[PDB]
Amino acid sequence: TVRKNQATLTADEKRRFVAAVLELKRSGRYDEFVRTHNEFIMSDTDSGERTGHRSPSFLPWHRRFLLDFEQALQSVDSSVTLPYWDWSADRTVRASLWAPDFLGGTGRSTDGRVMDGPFAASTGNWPINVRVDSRTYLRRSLGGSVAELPTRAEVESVLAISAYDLPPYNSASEGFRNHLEGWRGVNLHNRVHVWVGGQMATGVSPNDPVFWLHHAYVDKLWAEWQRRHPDSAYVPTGGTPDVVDLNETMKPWNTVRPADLLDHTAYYTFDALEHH
Amino acid sequence: AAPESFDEVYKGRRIQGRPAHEHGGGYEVFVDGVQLHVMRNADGSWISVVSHYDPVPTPRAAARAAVDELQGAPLLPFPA
Ligand SMILES: [Cu+2]
Ligand SMILES: [Cu+2]
Ligand SMILES: [Cu+2]
Ligand SMILES: [Cu+2]
Repeated sequence: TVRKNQATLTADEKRRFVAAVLELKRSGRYDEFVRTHNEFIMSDTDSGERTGHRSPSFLPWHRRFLLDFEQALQSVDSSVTLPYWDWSADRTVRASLWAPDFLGGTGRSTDGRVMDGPFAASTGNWPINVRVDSRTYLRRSLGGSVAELPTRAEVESVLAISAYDLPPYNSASEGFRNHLEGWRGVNLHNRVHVWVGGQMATGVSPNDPVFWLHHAYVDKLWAEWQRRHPDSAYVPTGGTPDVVDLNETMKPWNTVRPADLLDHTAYYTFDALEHH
Repeated sequence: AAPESFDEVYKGRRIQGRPAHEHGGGYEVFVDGVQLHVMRNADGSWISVVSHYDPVPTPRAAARAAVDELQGAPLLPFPA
């Protein structure tokens, strides 16, 4: 399974990815990923139990969540893998990601409604069901709520941080995980959510298919951090209240630990990953 | 200490806040009587589920960001 930069997909690969995503939606399987995600967004807290977000297990949790989704896509078309969006490189509304043959573009100015591409509400193929804002169409405002996506220099400054995470293991932490997540510092992953806008700015962000491509690139940046820091590893490593330690199992699966997810190559490789 | 309560009409929507599937949960916000899930971050900023990735300083600011997000639309209640 090779996860490819979205910018590099062939037209056949874009077609097959879109068709597989639309079939998971039609069959009812897609929306349960959205619902699981929002339940962890609302439950992960800085002063209580935290698993999917604002915590060291943000990275392995999303790695397993994306693997579950990729496996669902491969049950519809075994050739499909999750592409990744390098938003430090493909940083304008003109990127091919946002063309009508892939994810469609930004929302129109009055209501945020996406008007083109396969996920536009007018197609009848992308109802927004699991939602908090009651409107039922995909919305985006690319660049509307924050001026710029992160740059490669900003990504490199976060990749240089040697500690994986640090006490208190939450949104106040220094260290790599929280700078990648974006609650402190120049802000990588959270700012991308804000830049897309629409459902991507909410706890039901997996309503936009770009969610998966954003997280596939966040996941690639974890793999890049590990190659840069082969001497550094997941923390904490035992007996931490409310935080998933290295060898502790993680909800909702309960049958997998961060330790089982550190090495992505057990599951997929990237088109390119520079080596250490 | 919890933030103070508030009650105003913001952009034609009634927003209310008060000290009190999702977390437990020390402050409640409502938009036209529908409860909006909100959360406080360790640095004292706030977010809501409809503007989750963009911290703002106060629960009233989170309620106002939700009204801005909704563009007039009703809020749906959250599970539980
Ligand atoms: Cu998430
Ligand atoms: Cu995310
Ligand atoms: Cu070396
Ligand atoms: Cu809650």
